[PDB]
Amino acid sequence: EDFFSLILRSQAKRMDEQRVLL
Amino acid sequence: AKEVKLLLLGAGESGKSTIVKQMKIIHEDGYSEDECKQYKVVVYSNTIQSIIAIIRAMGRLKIDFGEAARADDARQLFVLAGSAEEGVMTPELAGVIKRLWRDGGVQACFSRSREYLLNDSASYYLNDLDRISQSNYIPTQQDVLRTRVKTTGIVETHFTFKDLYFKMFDVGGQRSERKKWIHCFEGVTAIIFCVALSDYDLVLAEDEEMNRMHESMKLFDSICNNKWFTETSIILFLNKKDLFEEKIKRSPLTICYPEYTGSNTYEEAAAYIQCQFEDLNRRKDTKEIYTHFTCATDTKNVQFVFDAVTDVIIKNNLKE
Ligand SMILES: Nc1nc2c(ncn2[C@@H]2O[C@H](COP(=O)(O)OP(=O)(O)O)[C@@H](O)[C@H]2O)c(=O)[nH]1
Repeated sequence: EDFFSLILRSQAKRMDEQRVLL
Repeated sequence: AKEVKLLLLGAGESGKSTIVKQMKIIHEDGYSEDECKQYKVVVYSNTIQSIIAIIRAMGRLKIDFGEAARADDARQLFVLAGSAEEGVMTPELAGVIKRLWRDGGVQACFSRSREYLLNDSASYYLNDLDRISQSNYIPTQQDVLRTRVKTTGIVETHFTFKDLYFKMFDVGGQRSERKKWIHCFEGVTAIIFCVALSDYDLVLAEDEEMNRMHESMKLFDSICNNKWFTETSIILFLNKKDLFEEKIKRSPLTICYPEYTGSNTYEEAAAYIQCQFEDLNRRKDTKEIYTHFTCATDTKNVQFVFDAVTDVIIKNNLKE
């Protein structure tokens, strides 16, 4: 299905230069 | 023991981490004054990050400042970028941001955020600059909600509500721990798919083969129709309705769906989008979708929507 990949790719695209570690 | 497992899914920036935080506020007594203090630095950092993101975008989008003097502040911002990594935002730094956020050129660039990637906590923090720049400042719970944090794994939260044990997982973008990751997809009562409605007008980026909304659709299409999920509630959170409503006044939905012949009312568009998603469900006899229009940053709204989601779960196992 390549189903898990598609999710992995999608949810990772989330503006990381604009988030911060805790 | 009737125990409930909830899996949050959706493109990055759809509101998943917010929903998680929101359960902590609504069902787990929120954040103690200690915890709020810990997000002080995060608030400062995100504010710095947000204003930088606009500044850098001005160079690319070829937008001059309103007043030529701000060039110095731009240079000053990068120098001071680290100042807040402990505690205070110096007064000097606050003025830099204050004066930049005021500027007409910066604003034009902020209006044009569909043309690049500007986070939706930006204006929340920047419009409250005066408040957060006070040395004594302790982040409010609404401030904590608005924090943007990098996670590197599975996010989990658990609570008891209406005599039921809830476990909620925001599986991240990291399969850097498979098995535990795959498990999040197993034995799920309800999947909550989030969609940023306000993405409808985002320019087709250079790294995309279709716009963000259709990417969200393709994703929903595959989740919804996966044989593994036959006995799992599909719940749709069409999120960021606050932003969607403002945008749709100005940007036609045809930007996202060329074939759309309706009108650019919040009501008619939101209904069109819902249909576009719900039509993806290819087993309509054996499955129904539970659509909700949410503003995830609005605690009161989420409480209500989640309350309703729970009521369906209760009425579910009283049948099956
Ligand atoms: N204005 C507005 N902002 C939102 C809404 N939902 C989320 N946000 C903000 O949008 C960004 C993405 O939210 P987040 O939960 O981090 O998305 P995730 O990437 O799916 O975890 C964050 O800055 C949130 O605080 C909403 O309904 N309205």
